[PDB]
Amino acid sequence: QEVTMWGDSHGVAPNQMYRTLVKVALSESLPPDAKQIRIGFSLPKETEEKVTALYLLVSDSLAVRDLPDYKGRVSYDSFPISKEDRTTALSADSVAGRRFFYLAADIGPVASFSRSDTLTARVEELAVDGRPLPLKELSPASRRLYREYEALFVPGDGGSRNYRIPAILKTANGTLIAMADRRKYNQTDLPEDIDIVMRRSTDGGKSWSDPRIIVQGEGRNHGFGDVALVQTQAGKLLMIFVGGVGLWQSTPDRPQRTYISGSRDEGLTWSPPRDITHFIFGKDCADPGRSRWLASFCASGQGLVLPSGRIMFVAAIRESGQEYVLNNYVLYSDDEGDTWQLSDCAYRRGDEAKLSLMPDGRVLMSIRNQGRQESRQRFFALSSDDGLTWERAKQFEGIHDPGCNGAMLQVKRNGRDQVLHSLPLGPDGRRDGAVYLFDHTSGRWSAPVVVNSGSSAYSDMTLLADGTIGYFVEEDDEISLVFIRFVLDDLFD
Repeated sequence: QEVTMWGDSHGVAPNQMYRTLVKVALSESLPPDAKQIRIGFSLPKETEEKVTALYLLVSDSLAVRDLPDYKGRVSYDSFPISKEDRTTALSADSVAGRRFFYLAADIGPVASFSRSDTLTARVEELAVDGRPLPLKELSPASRRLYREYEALFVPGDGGSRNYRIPAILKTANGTLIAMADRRKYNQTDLPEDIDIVMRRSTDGGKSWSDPRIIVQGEGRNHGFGDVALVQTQAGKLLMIFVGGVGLWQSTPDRPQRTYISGSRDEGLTWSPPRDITHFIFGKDCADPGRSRWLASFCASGQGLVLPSGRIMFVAAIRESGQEYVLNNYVLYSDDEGDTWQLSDCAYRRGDEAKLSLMPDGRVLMSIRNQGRQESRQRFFALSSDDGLTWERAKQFEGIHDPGCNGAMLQVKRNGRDQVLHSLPLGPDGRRDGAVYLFDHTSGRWSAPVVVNSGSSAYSDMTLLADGTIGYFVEEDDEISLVFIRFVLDDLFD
């Protein structure tokens, strides 16, 4: 008969409906004897000022996310509470046997987004027909305010059971593109059957078009996934991705293929996917050496296009079936994607890697730590010849990498050139999605700022025209892909 309670700590943004603060589970349905349940709660003034309504939601389901993220797949009723009240009651007939209660809020048009702008509440008492029940609180409510916050892809959306692997892109004309693996039958990578799905925003991420499958998986071993995005200097949009068998099943004979595809309408429509595997490795490769390499995949998220017009993604390549090790090579095209060449090797025993342009013209590479190497730090390398050759750059090291994809952006912050980097924080696990600033001139990383507490995995980031950040992250155990827009000045000091 004890009651179990969870405070929510997902992000929120202005003008959002039915945001869970606290959720409550009865161990069983109320007794058929019962007439009434009354819930008492607390909520600070600073939260009350930022909401416009409270509600009890009652559901037959206990969900992880805000109930509207499930788009009708979770049924609930709503019982409004005046914002100033601190108690509420429902009849047993209203509850209709259901066990799960959500104290929720509508968020107002708020205009302050510091780190002290967090919403909270606490369920203090739950009483049936006058009699208090024992309560167990497992977690506190702490929801940070951002300018935008929206789960773009949620398990169950469009019939797909799972979503993974975020990529985001802002075009020169301000269009945002968000893509993902539609992992329709289970959570597992290639060789599973996987589609690539996208959404599009033309209002800076306030609203998003409906999900649209743009690369159809035609069954097991004919899935596509692991999308990375650029816009070329001549304005074309380019996606690169992989298809077919799993990475460690790939051979120079039956390869996991890399494909590209372009769009000239800000990502509405996409050229049919052109297989460029022959340029990289396998039985169709020119080079005889690479012709017996096994596997290649570019890191999901974004590539990098240089002032010169050079288009780059870092591939992680399996050179030998002897071992299960990847080496990084920059994959590049100086002729708008017509042809592709590989750089020199940039990293041995590497993984998913990202590029950014240093203010002085150097190319910085950020390499995922696979196999908990060294001090379990993120690896970095520098190129002084536009990504052809590389040297390790231990001067950039100083942030933990639990073994996860992440992203970086070159920003200027108070007249100083800095690198923003996203990775999960919490030691030795995919939790607490964090960003850090690296000051080039001082050579120091900031303390981490946790953007999204809790389970957190892959992240991509784009710099929006106003110098604010579009952060696209994997939240929760069962992953949702969540777009967050924040302002560096709100997060850092």
